[PDB]
Amino acid sequence: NDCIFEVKHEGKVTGYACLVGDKVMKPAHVKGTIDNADLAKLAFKRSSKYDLECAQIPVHMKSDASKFTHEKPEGYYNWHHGAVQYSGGRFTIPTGAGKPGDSGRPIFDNKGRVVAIVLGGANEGARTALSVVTWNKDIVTKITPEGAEEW
Amino acid sequence: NDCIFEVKHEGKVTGYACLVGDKVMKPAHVKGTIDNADLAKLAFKRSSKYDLECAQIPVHMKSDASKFTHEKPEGYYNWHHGAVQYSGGRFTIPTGAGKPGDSGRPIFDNKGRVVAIVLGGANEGARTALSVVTWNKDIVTKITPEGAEEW
Amino acid sequence: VVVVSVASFVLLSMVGVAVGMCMCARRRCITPYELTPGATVPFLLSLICCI
Repeated sequence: NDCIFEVKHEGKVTGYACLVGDKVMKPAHVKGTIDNADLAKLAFKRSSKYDLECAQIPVHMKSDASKFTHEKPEGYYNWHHGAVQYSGGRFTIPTGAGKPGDSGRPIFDNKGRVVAIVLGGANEGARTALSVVTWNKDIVTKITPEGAEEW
Repeated sequence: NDCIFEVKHEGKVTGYACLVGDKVMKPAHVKGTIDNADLAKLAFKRSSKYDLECAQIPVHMKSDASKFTHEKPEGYYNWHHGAVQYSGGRFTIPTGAGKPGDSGRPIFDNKGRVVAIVLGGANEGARTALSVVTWNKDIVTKITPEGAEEW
Repeated sequence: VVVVSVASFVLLSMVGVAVGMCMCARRRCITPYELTPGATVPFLLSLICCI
């Protein structure tokens, strides 16, 4: 809920960054800066392979970090724009359920733990597959449908 | 209401900009920038002869703009701080109706159309004449009462 | 050398001035049309001036 901080460019929100575990995670493809001054001044590292940009969370903001898990059982997960279905290794939401500008939003499990960060997706019939950033054990991996658009 | 934007310098509003027809209008005597980043980054043409800066409205993202007319019949017109009397070809308001910092505010007719932009005024007894920007077919003109001060 | 170099400079300066005043004249003549909401530049004016 309070994981999210806004990323703005020319006064507009172009995506989100949020505090997960011990580090700040944001989409690397999103242009803009973080609204929060304490996070905005952080040095960030980037990986074009994962479209992921991150920095360490300041100690005084440690309590605002969300819980996270690497576990991904088949079932339903929650996020800001309704629910997201996970099966077959793929995260899926109803077509049109998400929009451009929603990148950086976390997906939560039923215990409120962050599972993945949404970067984009593609509309295939009544459902849209998501492009997400998730962790398996000790590394970050990127899951993307054959078709995808950046949000 | 409608399509009026603030112009800020330092920590204060110094005047207003507005969308009239197909063009963005701002008083050239007002320091500071437009609050809306979409307009702030827009290049303007300045003419010191009319105390006026203009730029084309980015109608591709902001097509909403006030309607305008060249007709200026004797009678009453409206603006944000009250009503303005048009008499003898001159715009007149109560002396306490206007003030420094109100420059850039449009004058509307009873059809909701813009006829003029307020730049300043001069005190004549209990009433003050306004220094305004007006236009007729294909030409913009500036009408300034003697002793009028910029607002 | 002095006369040719100076005369060339002066002649080029005069041309630069002639051009400079032409663009100033165009800016002054056209601005009032671009400064006016809803205004359309007359064909003749848009024909002779680059706008």
